Amino acid sequence: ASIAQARKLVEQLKMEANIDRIKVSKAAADLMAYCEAHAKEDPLLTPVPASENPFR
Amino acid sequence: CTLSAEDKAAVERSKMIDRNLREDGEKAAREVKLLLLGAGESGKSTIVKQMKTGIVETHFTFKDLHFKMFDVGAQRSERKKWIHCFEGVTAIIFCVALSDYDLVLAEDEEMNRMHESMKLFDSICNNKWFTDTSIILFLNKKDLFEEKIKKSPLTICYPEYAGSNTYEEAAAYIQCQFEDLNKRKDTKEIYTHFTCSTDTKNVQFVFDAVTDVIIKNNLKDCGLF
Amino acid sequence: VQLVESGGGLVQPGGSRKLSCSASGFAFSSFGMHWVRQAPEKGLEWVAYISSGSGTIYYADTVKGRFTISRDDPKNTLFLQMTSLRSEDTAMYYCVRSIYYYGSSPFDFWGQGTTLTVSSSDIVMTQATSSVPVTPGESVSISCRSSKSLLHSNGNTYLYWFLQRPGQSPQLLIYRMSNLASGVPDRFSGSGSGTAFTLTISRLEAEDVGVYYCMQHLEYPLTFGAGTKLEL
Amino acid sequence: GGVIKSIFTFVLIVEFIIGNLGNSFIALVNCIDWVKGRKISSVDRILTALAISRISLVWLIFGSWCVSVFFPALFATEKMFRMLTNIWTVINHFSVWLATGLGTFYFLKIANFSNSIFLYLKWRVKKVVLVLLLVTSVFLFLNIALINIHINASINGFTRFSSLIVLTSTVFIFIPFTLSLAMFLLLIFSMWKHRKKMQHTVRGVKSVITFFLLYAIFSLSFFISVWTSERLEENLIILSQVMGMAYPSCHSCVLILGNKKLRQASLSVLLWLR
Amino acid sequence: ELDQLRQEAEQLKNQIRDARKACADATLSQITNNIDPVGRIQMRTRRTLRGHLAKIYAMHWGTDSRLLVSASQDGKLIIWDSYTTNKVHAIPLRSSWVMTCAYAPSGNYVACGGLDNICSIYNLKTREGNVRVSRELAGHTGYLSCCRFLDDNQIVTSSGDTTCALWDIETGQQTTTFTGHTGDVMSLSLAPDTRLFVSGACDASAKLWDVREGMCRQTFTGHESDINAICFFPNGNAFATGSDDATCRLFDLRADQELMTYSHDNIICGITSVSFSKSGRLLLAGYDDFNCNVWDALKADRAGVLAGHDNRVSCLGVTDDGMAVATGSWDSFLKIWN
Ligand SMILES: CC(C)CCC[C@@H](C)[C@H]1CC[C@H]2[C@@H]3CC=C4C[C@@H](O)CC[C@]4(C)[C@H]3CC[C@]12C
Ligand SMILES: CC(C)CCC[C@@H](C)[C@H]1CC[C@H]2[C@@H]3CC=C4C[C@@H](O)CC[C@]4(C)[C@H]3CC[C@]12C
Repeated sequence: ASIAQARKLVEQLKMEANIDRIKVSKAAADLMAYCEAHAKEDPLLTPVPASENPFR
Repeated sequence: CTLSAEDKAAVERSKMIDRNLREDGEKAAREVKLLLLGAGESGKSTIVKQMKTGIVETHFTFKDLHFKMFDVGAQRSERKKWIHCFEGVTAIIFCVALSDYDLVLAEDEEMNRMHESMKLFDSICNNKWFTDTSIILFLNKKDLFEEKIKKSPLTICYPEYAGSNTYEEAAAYIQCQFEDLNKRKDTKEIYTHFTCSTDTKNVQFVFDAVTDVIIKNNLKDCGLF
Repeated sequence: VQLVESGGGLVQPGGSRKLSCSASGFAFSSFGMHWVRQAPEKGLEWVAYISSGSGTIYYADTVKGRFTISRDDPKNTLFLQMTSLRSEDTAMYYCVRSIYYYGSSPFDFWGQGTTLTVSSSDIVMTQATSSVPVTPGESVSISCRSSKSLLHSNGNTYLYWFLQRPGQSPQLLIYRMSNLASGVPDRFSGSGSGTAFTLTISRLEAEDVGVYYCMQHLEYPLTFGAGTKLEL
Repeated sequence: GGVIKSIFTFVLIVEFIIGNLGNSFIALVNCIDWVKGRKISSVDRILTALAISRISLVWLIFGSWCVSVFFPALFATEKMFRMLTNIWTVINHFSVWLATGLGTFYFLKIANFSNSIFLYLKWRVKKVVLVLLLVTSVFLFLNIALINIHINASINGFTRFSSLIVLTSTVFIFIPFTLSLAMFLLLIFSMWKHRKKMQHTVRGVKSVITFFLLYAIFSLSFFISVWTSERLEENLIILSQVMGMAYPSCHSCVLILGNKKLRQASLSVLLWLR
Repeated sequence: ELDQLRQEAEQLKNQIRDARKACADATLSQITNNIDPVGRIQMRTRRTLRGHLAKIYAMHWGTDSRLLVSASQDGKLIIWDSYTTNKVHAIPLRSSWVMTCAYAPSGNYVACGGLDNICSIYNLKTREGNVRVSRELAGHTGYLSCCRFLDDNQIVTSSGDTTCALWDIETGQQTTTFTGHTGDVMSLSLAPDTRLFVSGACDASAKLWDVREGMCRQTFTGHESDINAICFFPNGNAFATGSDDATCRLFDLRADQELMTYSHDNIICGITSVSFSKSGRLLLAGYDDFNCNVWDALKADRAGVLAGHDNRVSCLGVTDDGMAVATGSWDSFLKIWN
C-alpha cells in the first residue's frame, strides 16, 4: 500500500539530509562575487553604446 | 534602403508568412471553439457521438459554421491551472447527469455525485476567466432519470424539494438549481437542454447558442451592450 | 531532391523555345528560383530569377525583354519562355533553387541542365588562376576578386563558391563566403576581406577535379568568374 | 412676430450648448482612453471622429450666426455665403457619412445573413467603411459641383436661393440617410428573426424614437414650408440654423445613450458631480 | 508501521529544518548592505514582434541571441529575426494548446508542448526546405509545462503529472523519469553546466535533479502557492522562483534555503515568468498585472517596470549575451527590450 511510498519518502529524506551545506554567508559572498565579476558584461544592467547595440 | 538582395528576399518571405498568418487567422475567426466539460458520468460520450492523450478535438460543420470541441476529461490535474488557456472560447458545453441524484461516488459516500457536479459547475461558472463565456448546459441521461424518478423521489438528493414525483417538476427544479448557481447573471448566460436523441437536434441547439454568443460578442465589440 | 529540366535542342536564330524545370523532393513554393546558363566552353552566367510567390522577378541585361520567367507552384515546375533567340544564347541552362531567410543556403541545389543550340555597373569578378594542376593529398587556394566590396552593412559577405565536376552540375561549396554548405566535406574552407576572397582545400582527391566559380549576391545582377580549373 | 424669434434664438443657443456638451463628452472620453492606453475600438474611433465633425459643423454654423446677428452687413456679402455653403457642405458630408459608416459597422457586425461577400465585409469592415468614404468623397465632389452651379446661377441674378440650396442639400443628404434606413431595418429584421428563433427554441431602439420625436418636430418647423411657402429671410436664416442644429446636436446625445461605454462614462461623471 | 514511518519522516524534516537554520548565520540582505544600489533601470520597446493572433504562452531565445521562437494559442510557432523584424519560419502545430517552447542549442531543432501531452521536436535544417517534426515524444500523463534541450538528442520535459523526464530524441523513449513532486510541475531550468536542472511545482517546492542519476538532490520550500516560473542563476549554483503568491524567491543549492524574498505591497498578482540577466544582478519577472518588474537579486528593491503590454506577460527571456529581453504576453505581441 502506501507503506512503500512512506519508505521511499524516508529514504529520499535521508538522502536530502546528508548533503553538505555551507553557511549562507559564503553562499551570498559567492553570488555577490559572480554579480560583480560580470557587471561590465551586462547590457541590461549597464547600458551599451548605441553603435554596439544591435536593437537600434 | 540599405538592404541587401538576400535581406530584401527574406523580408519578402516574411511578408508571405504574414499573409498566410492573416489568412489562417481569418479562417479561425469564423471558427467556433467550445469547451466540453462534465462531472461524474456526465454522459459526454453521447454528446460527442451525436454532435460529432490529454486533449481531443472533434471538428464538425453545422450550417456553414465550423465547430471545435475540446474535451479535457483526460487531463486529470488542477483545473484552475490550465483553465486559463480556454479564456476566449465561444462557449462551454457543460454536461450534468440528470440521473445521478441517487448514484454516489465510490469514495466519500456522504457527497452525492450531482452535488459534486454542481460544485464543479459553480467552480466553472464563477471562474475568474469565464465571466462572459456562456455555458451550454446539457442535462443528459433523461430516460433512465425518468425511470429512477418513477420509484425514488428527488427529495433523497435535495431535502428542500417539495414537488410531485413527475419528471417535469424534478427537471425544472434541477435546471433552476443550476441556473441559481450562476452568481454573475448580468454578464453571462446559461443555456439548458435535455439531451434529445432524436433527429440530432442537439447540434441545432448548440448552433443557436453559439449564434447568440457571436451576436452578443459583436454587440460588446460594437459597444451596444 | 531533383531539379531535372526539359526542352532544349536545335533551334533556328530568331525563334522561340520554352525551357521547363520539373522540381521534386522539396517544397517548391518556398524557394526562389534561378536560371543560370553555361555556354559550351565558357563560364556560368545568370539569366533570370523568380521569387517565392512570383512577387520579385529579375532578368539579366542580355535576356531582358526577350526572355520571361514564370513558375507554376501547384505543378512544381519552373518555366523560362525564350523568344528571339540569337547565337549568343547557345548554352546548356541550369535550374537553380535558392531559399532566402536568416542563415539559409542559397543556390544549394543545381539541376542537371538542358542543352540549347542556336544555329549560326554590374559587379565583375576576375579568376586569373585559370588552369592549375594539383596532386592528391596537397592543398590549394582558389583566388577570386570583386570590383566592389561584398561586405554589406548587415555584417554578411555575399560571396558564394561553386564546383563543377567534368560532365556534372555545379555544387555549392561555401555560402556567405564563410559558411560551409550541407554535405560538402569539411576540408573546403572559405575566407575573405571584402574585395579579395580565397577558398582553401585541405586535401584533394579525384572528386575535387573540376572548375571552381565564385559568385556575388550583394546586387542582384549576379555575376560569376572565369573559373579555376583543377587538373590532376 | 418677435417673441417667437427670441424663442428661436434661445433654442439655437441651447442647441449649440448641447452640441458642445455632447461632442466634447465623446471627444474627452476618447482622449482619456487614448492618453491612458485603454483599448480603442473601431466603434469609439468612429464615435470620436463623428464628434469632431459634429463639433466642427456646430461651431461653424453657430459662430457664423453670431457673426450675422452682431453685424448683418457682413452677412449680406455674396462671397461670405458662398464660402459658408461650401464649408458647411464639406463638414456636413463628413458628419452624415461618418454616421452612415457607423451604421455600416453595426450592420456588418451585429447582423447575421447569408452571403459569401458578407463574411469578407464583416472581416474587413474597416476597408468597407473606407470604400464607403471613397464613395463619400466622389459624392461630395458631385454635391459641391452642383451647389456651386446653383451659387453661380444666383450670382448672375433670397427665396430662390433658399429653394436651390435646401433642395440640393436635402436630396444629397437623404441618400446616406436612406441607405442607413434600409440597413437599420435589415439589422432589426435579423435581430427579430434571432429572438423569434429562440422564442421557439428556448437602449438604441428606444433612444432612436426619442430622437426622432424632436427630429420630426424640427423638420416640420422649416423643411415643410422651405419648398412650399417661402418665409421672411430673417425667419429663413434662423430656421436654416435650426435645421443645421437639429440632427448633429441631439443625435450626439442619442449616440451617447446608444453606446454602453459612453453611458458608463456619463454615469461616472454624474457620480463625480454628486 | 505507517505511523512509525511518518514519525521518522517528520523527525527527518525537523533535522533538515534545524540544519538549514544552523546554516543561516547571516542573511543575504544584511550581506548586501554596502553594495551600490542598481538604480532606476529603464528600457523601451526596441522591437515589437507582431503577427501572432492569440495569447503567447511561451518564447525562447536561440543560442545566437538573434533567432527567437514563440508559441501561441493560434497553433503557430514563429521563428523571429530579432535584429530585423522577420519571420524565418511559421511552423503549424497539430495542437493549438501549446504552453511551452524550446530552441535547441545547436539551432537545428525547436520543441513545443501543451495539453496534447506531447513534446514535438521540429527539424529546421531540412533539405526539403520546410519545417517538419522529427519526433513526437509521448508518454506523459499530464499537460506539458516546460521543455529544455540538453542537446540535439536529449531533452528534459516538465509535465503536470507531477513528473519530469529526460527524453532520447532518436529513440523517443524516456531514458530517465524524475518523480517526487506532489503537485503539477510548471517550469524547469537547465543549469549552464547541464549536469543538473531544477524544477518548480504546485506543491510550493522546487527540486534540483541529476540528469544522469534520476534522484532529487535537494528540495527547497518557502512559497505559499504554486511556483509558476523558475530560472537558473548564471553562476549555476543558485536559482529563482516565481509563484502565485506575488513574491519571487532566490534559492541556493549550497545552503538549500531561501535567500531573498522579492515582494512588494502594490503587486498582488503572481509571477508568470522569471528570467535572470547575464550577471544575475537583475531578476526580471513577468507578473499577471500586464507588467514585468525588473528586480535586483542581491537587494530586493524594484529596479524598474516593463510596462507596455495590454495583457499578462506570460513569457520572459534574456539573450545569452544579455543584450535583449523578450516579454511575450497574452496581447498577441512580443516586445524586445534594451
Ligand atoms: C429636415 C431635413 C431635410 C434637413 C434639412 C436641412 C436644411 C433645411 C438646412 C440644414 C443646414 C442648412 C444650411 C446651413 C448653412 C448654410 C450656409 C449659408 O451660407 C447658406 C445656407 C446654408 C447652405 C443652409 C441651407 C439650409 C440647410 C442645408
Ligand atoms: C450610433 C449610430 C447607430 C448612428 C447611426 C444613426 C442611427 C441612430 C439612425 C440614422 C437613421 C435612422 C433610421 C431612419 C428612420 C427611421 C424611421 C423611424 O420611424 C424609425 C427609426 C428609423 C428606422 C431609424 C433608425 C435609426 C437610424 C439608423
